[PDB]
Amino acid sequence: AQNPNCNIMIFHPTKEEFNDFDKYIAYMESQGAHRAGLAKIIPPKEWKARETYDNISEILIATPLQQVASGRAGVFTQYHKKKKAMTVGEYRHLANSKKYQTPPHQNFEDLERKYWKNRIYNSPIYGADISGSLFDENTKQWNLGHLGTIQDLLEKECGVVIEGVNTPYLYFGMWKTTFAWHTEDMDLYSINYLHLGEPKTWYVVPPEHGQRLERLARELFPGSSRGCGAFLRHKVALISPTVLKENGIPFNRITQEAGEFMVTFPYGYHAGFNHGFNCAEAINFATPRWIDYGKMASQCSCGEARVTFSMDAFVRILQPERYDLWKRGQD
Ligand SMILES: O=C(O)CNC(=O)C(=O)O
Ligand SMILES: [Mg+2]
Ligand code: NI
Ligand SMILES: [Zn+2]
Repeated sequence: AQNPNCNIMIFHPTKEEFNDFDKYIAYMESQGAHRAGLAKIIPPKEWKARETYDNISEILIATPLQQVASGRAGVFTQYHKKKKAMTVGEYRHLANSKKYQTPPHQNFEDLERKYWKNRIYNSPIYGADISGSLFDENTKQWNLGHLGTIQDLLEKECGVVIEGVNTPYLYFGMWKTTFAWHTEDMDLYSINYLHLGEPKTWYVVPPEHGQRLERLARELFPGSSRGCGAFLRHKVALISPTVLKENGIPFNRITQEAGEFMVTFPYGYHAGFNHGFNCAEAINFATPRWIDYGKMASQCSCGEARVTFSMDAFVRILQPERYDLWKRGQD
């Protein structure tokens, strides 16, 4: 068995290997990359996402979210308070202001220590889930707006034609902006490209050990667990690496820098934080190996998780027994 310790693997495809996206994901899995839940892909030196980032300031962040924490430093939840619209240029200036800017630090490990010590005492503002793309239309390799759609994959594997679309999303971050512990909708893959700015640190639990994380989360968040049998779908709970180590939960960590791709694999729980002003683009995708994970994915039916139009068909076709309860949660 390849990668039996479930380490995060880093890949350096050549320009030739960067042509066929599906083929390279299958290659990475042949080497055991999915066992970690997360992989890093460094593009060949010949590749670029677009020519420059000099003209992005007029993009609108219609609903910036202030991420307010409750709990203790290593075990907390966050809620998202809606703020007034602002442009990317306005948001960048805010991220760089004395109130929000990255503190002085020695290296990524010192910054990580400062994040876990001090995150809860601040409320950073995140531009999340903005439909759109920063890939040039002429970029033909690993262009996250030109991937094969999940609806086409389901149709190719299973024969059923379904409604829905699959488009990318932009994220504008600042110091301490935080992504809570989660797997993707329907335990899909994700791919994330860091277009510009400061790094993103990731934490990940191997898919084979995801239920260990869920059992810890039920212990640590006992009211939330009573409320919903899949409350991590709400995307609000944080648990630090120190707490994970104290409870014996297997995990790994890695820092993504600008110009790098990360892939999350089906049922790989992940969480993390941004180091400073940055912009990422991400989208979900599927492969044949996903189908069995989609059929088994948990679902939130309490009303909190509320998701895209296109998840309807995935539930309806892969999980018909759960469909009526889940749809009631959507309504
Ligand atoms: O970058 C972020 O805030 C969160 N991204 C992801 O969870 C992802 O790409 O799957
Ligand atoms: Mg612009
Ligand atoms: Ni994710
Ligand atoms: Zn729920």
